[PDB]
Amino acid sequence: ADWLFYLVFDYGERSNNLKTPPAFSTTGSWLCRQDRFSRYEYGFEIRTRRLCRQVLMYHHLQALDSKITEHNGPTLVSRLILNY
Amino acid sequence: NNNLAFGAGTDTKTSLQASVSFADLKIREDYPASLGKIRRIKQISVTLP
Amino acid sequence: LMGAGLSDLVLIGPKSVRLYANTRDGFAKGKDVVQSGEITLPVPGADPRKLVAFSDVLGSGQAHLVEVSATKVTCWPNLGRGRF
Repeated sequence: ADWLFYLVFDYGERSNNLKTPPAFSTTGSWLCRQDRFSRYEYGFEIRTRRLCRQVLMYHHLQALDSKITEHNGPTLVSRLILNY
Repeated sequence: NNNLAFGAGTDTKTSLQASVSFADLKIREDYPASLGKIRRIKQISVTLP
Repeated sequence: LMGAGLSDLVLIGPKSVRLYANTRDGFAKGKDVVQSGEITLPVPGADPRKLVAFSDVLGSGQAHLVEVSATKVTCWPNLGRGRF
């Protein structure tokens, strides 16, 4: 409600296909990577088991523009696809 | 004779015993009979991994 | 075991390790590190049917204590300062 711009990092939580844009607000799990790895230099296990699949940018167009109602969600203005 | 068991002595009941029969180790069979029949133990050492 | 890139002096028992940190001019006063939980460590040379060695098999940049037998490979992570 208080911010005009959002940068969102997708860990496989929402579709990244070319048929429809992703929503700002989605549900569901993220995807677990195969090359899971750990680090121990801090005295405990730090483990990475996911990776960013896409990066996407949204604007709160309701807040930015005039004559906008409903507040249906930030609107995607662009995204970057990462395939691995 | 090939078994594990706790002992039945008066101070050995908490002692875990393992036993084997020399007859079943088939040591004799490793070498041909023609090399001699007197086959006797000279020393035994034990490794406990 | 300090995670310092130096080779420390250590004796491994099944429940604890005795560790003398390398201070780069001699060694530190030895400390006995008791392992947590029910962790039991392999002691190298204890069993002729398996290999016990320090190596990095997780890819974390630390040697871990590794036991290799015919049926499985077991790794005990090096959490530093003798803790596994």
